[PDB]
Amino acid sequence: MNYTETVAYIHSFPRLAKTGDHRRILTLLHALGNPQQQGRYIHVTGTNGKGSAANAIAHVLEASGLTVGLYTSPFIMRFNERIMIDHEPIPDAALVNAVAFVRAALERLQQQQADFNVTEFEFITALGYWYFRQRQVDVAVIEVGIGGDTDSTNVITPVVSVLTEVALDHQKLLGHTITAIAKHKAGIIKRGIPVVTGNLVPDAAAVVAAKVATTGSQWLRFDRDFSVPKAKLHGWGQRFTYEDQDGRISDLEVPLVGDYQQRNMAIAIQTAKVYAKQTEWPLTPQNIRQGLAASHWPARLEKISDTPLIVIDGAHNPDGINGLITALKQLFSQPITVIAGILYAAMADRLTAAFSTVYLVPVPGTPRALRLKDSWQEALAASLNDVPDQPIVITGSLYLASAVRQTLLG
Repeated sequence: MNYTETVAYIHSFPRLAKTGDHRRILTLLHALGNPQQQGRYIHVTGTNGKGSAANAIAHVLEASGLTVGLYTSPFIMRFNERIMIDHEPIPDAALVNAVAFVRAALERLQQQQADFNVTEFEFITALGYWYFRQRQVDVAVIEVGIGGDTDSTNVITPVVSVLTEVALDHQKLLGHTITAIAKHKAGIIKRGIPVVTGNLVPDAAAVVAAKVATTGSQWLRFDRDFSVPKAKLHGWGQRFTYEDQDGRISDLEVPLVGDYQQRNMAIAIQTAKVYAKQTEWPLTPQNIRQGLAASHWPARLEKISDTPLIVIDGAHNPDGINGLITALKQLFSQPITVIAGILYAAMADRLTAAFSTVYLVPVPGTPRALRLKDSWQEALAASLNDVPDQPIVITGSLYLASAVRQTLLG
């Protein structure tokens, strides 16, 4: 197979579910020489912030001299972006070989257990683990798919476990209450392994407290064991100070906007410091400083153009966009054009009652359900036609942001 067939092949996998066990992937991993049992890992989960934290954790560790594997989702530009080593997406040719290797293994198994099969995420998660072992990375930062406990990736013993925050966003798969949802995410906490969390709301904090008392794990929470005393905007990013038991690392700079990102970075820093100590590996404030100065989070309030000035964002929910109206408020004093692809009229009121011109377009790769334009392109062309010097901000969905980026940069 060529790249195309290979990727098409991965997405062909059947829709299976309900499996409190990991027997399926474990069966597969076994045939792959159990790579998940070798090497080092950092397990990251959270409702909002997991992707950001993990990306910041990797950069810091890379800047210190380690070869770091990264498994995240979703992909912005290409699929290869799901598996990166030192922030380099897996080469197409390398993906063709891995897929083929995991396929022969799969096929051998179906010759013994005729009806044996796996899901898409399980196949991808298995390939990533194998790949990371093949390339022999020092550590792999693993991002949980959803929840934790029964997640396809939760089949490792990490060096550290990260839990950014618990929210009712995935309330349809995890549970109906904070408590229920927290029980899942706590599932990635292992005996004796330290856990780093943000400042969880009371219901979730009780779940972790009780969980750790059981695994005897050291628990470092944001605003208790470490924090961000000072923080503010500095150009298209923020300048802030990190503080924990060891002290202060003042005036750090990240090219990230959004005051909530402060907690994600603090979590990344603290987490990285826990990994260094646990593996007696040296990590300096210089390593951290340079690692963050490079923590670019593509498609997340990213200025992809200067002239004309264009910005792409993945904001989604009401609260998800509520940190935006306030984020755009701080960065801009002049009139701007917002192009939103929301899915509903509930958010539309927050954007319309916030900026002068605001266009509502459809989100690509989504059916049309029952200020308007037929596509972001039409909305983009009209704006640049009427008021050329007016900055344009595109937001509403991670897929829309992803589509514009692939077009304007790709």
